[PDB]
Amino acid sequence: SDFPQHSQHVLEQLNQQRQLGLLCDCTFVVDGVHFKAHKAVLAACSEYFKMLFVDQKDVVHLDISNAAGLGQVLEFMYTAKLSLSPENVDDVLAVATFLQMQDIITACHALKSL
Amino acid sequence: DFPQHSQHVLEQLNQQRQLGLLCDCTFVVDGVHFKAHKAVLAACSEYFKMLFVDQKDVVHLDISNAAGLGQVLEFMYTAKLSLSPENVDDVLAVATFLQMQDIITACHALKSLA
Amino acid sequence: SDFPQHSQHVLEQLNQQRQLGLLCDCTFVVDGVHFKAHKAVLAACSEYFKMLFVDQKDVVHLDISNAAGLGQVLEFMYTAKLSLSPENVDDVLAVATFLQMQDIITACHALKSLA
Amino acid sequence: SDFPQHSQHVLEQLNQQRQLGLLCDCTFVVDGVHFKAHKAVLAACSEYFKMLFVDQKDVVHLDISNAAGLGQVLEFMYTAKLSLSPENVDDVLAVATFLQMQDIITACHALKSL
Repeated sequence: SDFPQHSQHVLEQLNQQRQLGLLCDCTFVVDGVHFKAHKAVLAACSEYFKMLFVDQKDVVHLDISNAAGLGQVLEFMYTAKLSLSPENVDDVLAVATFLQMQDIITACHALKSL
Repeated sequence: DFPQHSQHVLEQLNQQRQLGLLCDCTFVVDGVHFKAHKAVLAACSEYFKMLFVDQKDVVHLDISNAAGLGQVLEFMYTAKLSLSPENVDDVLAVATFLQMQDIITACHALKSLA
Repeated sequence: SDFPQHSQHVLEQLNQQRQLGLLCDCTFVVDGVHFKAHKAVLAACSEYFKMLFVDQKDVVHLDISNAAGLGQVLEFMYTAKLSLSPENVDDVLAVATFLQMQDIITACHALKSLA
Repeated sequence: SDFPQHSQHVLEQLNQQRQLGLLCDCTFVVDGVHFKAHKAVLAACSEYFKMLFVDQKDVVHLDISNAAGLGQVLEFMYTAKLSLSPENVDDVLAVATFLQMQDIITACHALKSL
């Protein structure tokens, strides 16, 4: 495979690892929900997570997290897809905002404009 | 020698957690953050013995109160704990959630005095 | 969906990270030199690593044979880039032989069979 | 229980965790052997390990590790005891040196000579 195919393969393996809860290296506990993930992927997809995990910066802003929003943010990171609904959009928007994730922010505003 | 050696190791672990060095657990609660070592917590907490076993890092956002957590963590690392009617509710909430059985039964013992 | 573009970005960032030794949980030391990598990325491409790494956190691995072969194998795992030549094939084979990566092993033998 | 006692309990638990390996967070693979430990404990007992794990300093230096020696050094860290016999004293010396640990270095020479 060349870079496109080879990269898709790696990310799908990482997504499988996450879904299975195996070969993950970080767990977030929020609102009673445990989310397993890879710090490297989170830092690849969010400047907030990059500076948190690398530079130990702005840790307390994590209390903006909610399960609905973080759930969606993680799905997006690993699959490039969201399932937004009128019910979760504001929660997702709040999380995506502090995570500085523009494509999710845009998707949230896109749904709200309907 | 193990008495002396044990003390030295724990003193160092306490310095590490105050500096936030080599800690793999972050609690965010009441706009405040605490760092700890899961393996140290697992010495007294069944919660940290059983959960997050294969995960390097934990970001925990669900602890109820900062004062009880601070005291529980302080005990883990320095062996210091004072229980009075002032703080017993704070401590018990955390010891319960974290399944630190000895601290739970010490808190219940205190809440029964006329 | 833009999963193709999205995965390329992710892997670019992962390569950047490992080059800088950021967020890496595997360190190899071989031939007077060290390499950092993410266990989860190596596990995506190698059965040995997938089976070795489960349930482990940080790994310090001191048993890799040669630096040159490992460098190329790790570069491949991140970028898909692999140049096989009579010059480097034995180094790559050695590491592929250690990590029992059969496709690379076979590729190495085919290139060695060039008479 | 007092700090001396509590310290001993904590280290005992950390040593027990090492037996199963699950709650350890660093695995060394050297000469086909896997040794599991806690980075925090290693940093507590060795100046080299501290700098390695915090500051990524002299990563290449690990090249001088061997299975016999690393095993003994790790035993010391967790139990305060060494098991030096003629066959392994040399290996333990080379490992104990670069890790900057005086006790074991002298302990080897106390048996190397007499």
